Amino acid sequence: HHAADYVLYKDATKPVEDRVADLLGRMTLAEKIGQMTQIERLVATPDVLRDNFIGSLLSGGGSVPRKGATAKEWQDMVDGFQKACMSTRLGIPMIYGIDAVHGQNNVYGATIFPHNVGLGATRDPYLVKRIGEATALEVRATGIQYAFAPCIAVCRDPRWGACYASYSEDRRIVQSMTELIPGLQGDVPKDFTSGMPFVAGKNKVAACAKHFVGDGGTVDGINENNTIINREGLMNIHMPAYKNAMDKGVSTVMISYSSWNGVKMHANQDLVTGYLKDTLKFKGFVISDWEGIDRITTPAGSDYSYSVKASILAGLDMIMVPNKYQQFISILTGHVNGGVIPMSRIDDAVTRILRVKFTMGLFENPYADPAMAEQLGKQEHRDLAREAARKSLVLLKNGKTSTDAPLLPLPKKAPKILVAGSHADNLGYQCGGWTIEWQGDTGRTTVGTTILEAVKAAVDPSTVVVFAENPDAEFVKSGGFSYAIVAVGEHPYTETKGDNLNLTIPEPGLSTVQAVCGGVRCATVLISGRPVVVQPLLAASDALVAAWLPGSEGQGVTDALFGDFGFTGRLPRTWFKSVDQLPMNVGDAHYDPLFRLGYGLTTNATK
Ligand SMILES: *[C@@H]1O[C@H](CO)[C@@H](O)[C@H](O)[C@H]1NC(C)=O
Ligand SMILES: *[C@@H]1O[C@H](CO)[C@@H](O)[C@H](O)[C@H]1NC(C)=O
Ligand SMILES: *[C@@H]1O[C@H](CO)[C@@H](O)[C@H](O)[C@H]1NC(C)=O
Repeated sequence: HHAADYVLYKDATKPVEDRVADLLGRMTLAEKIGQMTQIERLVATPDVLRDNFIGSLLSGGGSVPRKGATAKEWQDMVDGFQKACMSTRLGIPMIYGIDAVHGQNNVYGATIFPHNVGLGATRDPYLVKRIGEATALEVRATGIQYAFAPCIAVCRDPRWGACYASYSEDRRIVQSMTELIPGLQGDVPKDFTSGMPFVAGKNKVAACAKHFVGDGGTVDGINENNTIINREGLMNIHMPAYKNAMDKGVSTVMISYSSWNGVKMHANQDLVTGYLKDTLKFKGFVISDWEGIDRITTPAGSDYSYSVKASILAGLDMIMVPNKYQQFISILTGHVNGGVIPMSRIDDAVTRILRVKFTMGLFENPYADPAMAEQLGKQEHRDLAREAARKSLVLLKNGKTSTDAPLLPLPKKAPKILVAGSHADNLGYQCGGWTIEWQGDTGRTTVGTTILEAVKAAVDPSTVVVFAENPDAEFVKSGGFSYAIVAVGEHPYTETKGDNLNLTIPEPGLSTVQAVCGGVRCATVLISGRPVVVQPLLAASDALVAAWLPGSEGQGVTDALFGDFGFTGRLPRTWFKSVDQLPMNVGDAHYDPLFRLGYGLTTNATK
């Protein structure tokens, strides 16, 4: 169609399948294998990207151009890399991915949304769609096209270090929350074939349903471990939300480190090719997790030639290497040259990778849009995160006896009040893992509002607000306080670091609560990624709120504490009496919860 130097795959008006086919048929083996390779920005240079025809880059947690980098520094870094890829013979743009799992959370100044567990407590799929929408804008503000989200694991044992990344122990809740997909990507057209990949354009990002499959069902919630359950249980609990993801056009799927009945997901041909591709008809690309193929073996990385063969024959399209690309590429090249991996397998992986790229508009907008930079931490997004924070809170107790005046909502006008606790004035702690660093961090790590700051923002100008991190019982008794707000709970963690068999919060926590509540009426705010041993904290407290990991917008906490809105959150998980009961899920054997799934007390808005 026209000028003599015309190349079909470069023609923006052509159908995606035709462009895919036209480009694929021009490619060398090297160009093909390069598309299947995703590398860390830490090992990328212009020469490496060109010489190896690299298909994709990522930032792992905390992999940033520098601390405190602006939206525009992110764009320039991404464009720098894109420039190199666009200079190859074929000029295939790379796609850059990142873990934007509660906002664009590696980035300084990015809005930080509550983690998924508290989103589950909202029972509000449309709220979650708006979060996907705002997250898309803030990822594009940094010039990135692909978010590794949503995690649609169904956590069945809160001892799991990634339990907070699961919306619920109940698959129906997880299914409903797959509305993050068309928020991140855009709504699919009414026509739309299930399993097709979709992204609306340059103001959206490709999403990723992860981690396929049963990552939530591991023995004793050990991370990356074995999920032991018959096919029926797998299909009834852990598989369903994958189909909702197919119907909403999720562009990519990430495979689990975990195994199903002793079989590593990263080597599972039956599930990856047989079920996901051949039965659900998924047509986007399938991506490994980080060194996912290495971990097929024991020890990890002890037979990488086998890691490559088994993962690629299982049906994975793109490998998150992410460091040793030369080895990955060499080994995959040798296996193809030797006839051990047929060309049809390579061609299918590349068809799928290219189909996502063409579909999302990546050949038409390979470069960042500088006018999107101001989306980062936009106040409208913060307002949305604040709403989400507030709706996620679950009120577990509001008064020690049925006859006490209920403590909450607290009055904004009082002569003198106490705010106390390790978590009352610690932004890092209220955000939890995957914020700025991989493991999260402590203190003022980004822009936001701590519980202390939110309290001072909320109260009457005549209310004197006293902060004390760990006050003793005397200080409280002598302080002339009207009430206290005390915030305690878990430290930040992610995945294996967070596997925890005792689920009891660190001290000083309980002791501060006892000291405070022994002197004056107290509202205890529990910051956690999951249910934790809570009876002693309940016994001390007049009122107690499960706030999960509410993110950067602490005024969501105080919006409810002070009665601007009623509490509406409901437990998206079972609250256990003791860890010895675990695992224990709604519908189970002898199901004996402290608070059942769906439990939450309510209040009404003041005035
Ligand atoms: C699960 O964890 C145990 C205990 O650390 C380990 O020996 C075993 O290899 C793991 N099983 C997996 C990953 O399938
Ligand atoms: C609970 O387990 C965590 C990590 O698994 C550990 O840091 C903490 O000290 C433990 N508490 C106990 C054994 O009381
Ligand atoms: C909260 O609203 C409901 C319905 O209007 C009512 O049952 C309850 O008594 C209300 N108010 C308070 C202060 O508890």
